[PDB]
Parts: sequence; C-alpha cells; structure tokens
Amino acid sequence: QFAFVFPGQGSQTVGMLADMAASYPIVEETFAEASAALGYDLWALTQQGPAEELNKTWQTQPALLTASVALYRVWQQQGGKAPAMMAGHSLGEYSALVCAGVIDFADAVRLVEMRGKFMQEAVPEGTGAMAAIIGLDDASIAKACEEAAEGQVVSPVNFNSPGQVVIAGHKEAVERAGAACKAAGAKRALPLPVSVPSHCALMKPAADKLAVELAKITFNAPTVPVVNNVDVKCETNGDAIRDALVRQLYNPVQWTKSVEYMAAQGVEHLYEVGPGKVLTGLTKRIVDTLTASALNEPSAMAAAL
Repeated sequence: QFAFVFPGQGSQTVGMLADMAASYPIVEETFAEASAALGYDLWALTQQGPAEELNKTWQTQPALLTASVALYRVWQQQGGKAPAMMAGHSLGEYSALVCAGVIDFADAVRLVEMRGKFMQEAVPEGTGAMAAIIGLDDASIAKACEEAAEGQVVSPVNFNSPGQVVIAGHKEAVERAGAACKAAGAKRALPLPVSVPSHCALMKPAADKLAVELAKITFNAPTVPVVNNVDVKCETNGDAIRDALVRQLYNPVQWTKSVEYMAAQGVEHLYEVGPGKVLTGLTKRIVDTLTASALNEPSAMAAAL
C-alpha cells in the first residue's frame, strides 16, 4: 500500500514545478483556477517571485496548496490509483483535505490565504521565534523547554523525526531553551527565519478567528482517510475535522507519530506530492522499513504511474 504526504511551508522555491507544467497542461490550469479565486496571478508569483514575495505566508500557503493539488490532479488525470491514506504537514493537511474531497479547492485557496493573514497578525513582530533542535530526544527537549519558559511560552511544536524537533514561543524563552538543549547534549540549535511562533499557545487568537471562517465552509466526508496532525486520528465528521484544524494552529504537529501510524496500518511507501523532498528525507529516520519518493519531476511521475 502507498500513502500520499503533502509538504508545508519551507518547501517552496521560486521556479518550483516549472518542468512538470511544461509536460502537463493541467498544472497551469489548476493555478489559473486559484488565480481567479485570489485576484492575482499565482503561477507568475511561483515562477518569478521575487523570493520575498513568495515567502509572505498569506501568499506561500495558497501557492503550496495549489502546487500540491496540481500534482494530485496530474496523478488522477493519468489514471493513477488511490493512495491507502493521506497526511500533510501543517499547511499540507489542507492539501490532503482537498485531495480527499473534504473541502472544495477554491474554498481552500481562500481559506489558507486567510490562515496566513491571521497567523501573521497573531503576535507583534519581534515577539516570537522558532528554532530547530538537532540530535536530542523528545523528552529532554520538553524538559529543556519547561526549565527555560520562565513565565513565557516555549514548546516543541513540530516533531519531524527522532533527532529533529522545532520549538517556538517568545523570542527570549526560545533563546534560553536553545541554550538549555545544547547543554543537555543537542547537536545544534538553529534559529529559523520566521517570526510567527506557529503551533504553540501564542497562536490561540489566530485559531479563534480561523474557527469562525471554517464554520462558513461546507465539509464533505473524505474518500480516503486523512491522518490529522494534532491527534494522529482519521476523522470523517465535518465538525471533528474543523476542530482538528483549529487546534492544529496552537498545538504541536505530530509528524513522527503520523508516519509511525501509517506504517502500522500496512503502508510501505510514501509519495511526497508537492515541491521539494523534505518529507521524503525524514521518512527513513522515522521507520527505515518505509521507502519514500517525491512526485514533482516528470520522470518520477512517469516512473510512478
């Protein structure tokens, strides 16, 4: 069995999917549909940038969602078979819900532009921070964060693989936690170029605004199970999925456990349906019994069909 996994923020690069668009007309057709919903040319933004425009999060999230749905449509159009299940990393969870038939594509494009705007405005610029902690187990990272919090917020927010955890919170608490993790044996504490402290308690005001928007959208039952990030559960009910997306914004992304759950269900290969190869590289570190590959080059797509 194989599963489809969808990347989030961090995987975009200006010029992404240029070769796929050249072989498959449906890629630019999917972007034209998203441009009509947004009021600007989203394909031109992904191909020309500049990179700081593509990295503004209310523009990055529609761009990545549309890039993933375009690749899924190539697979479907070419007669590819249904994956056993789907999962996506943070923004990628929205790409999975569109491909599984839960949210209409144009509704989702507008919704993730709004998710980026609410995220951007949740906390004043220079208040928050994010950092990757390399080579330390999860329990020790959680302990280092607890000691460093000192009346602020700093939490492990992305469990990406054993030995790769991203932490986020107030800027100063993140610096203290990084130091404490280094002292406890962490190989590296790399500050990330993001000031939005995603997936921790400081995002709760943005989650409250997102909940209001999610309620206005029709949710349909998924045609393929989607393992969500916050609970590592497959839900079918519209309100349960809406609730999981609201809580997703201020709670950790459980990526390690999602991949472990797919392997326990019998999945043996993961295809990454989006730009880059970030989730492909993490797979073997979680369970090296799993294989993984990315479907973003025409050669790989042809080899996979």
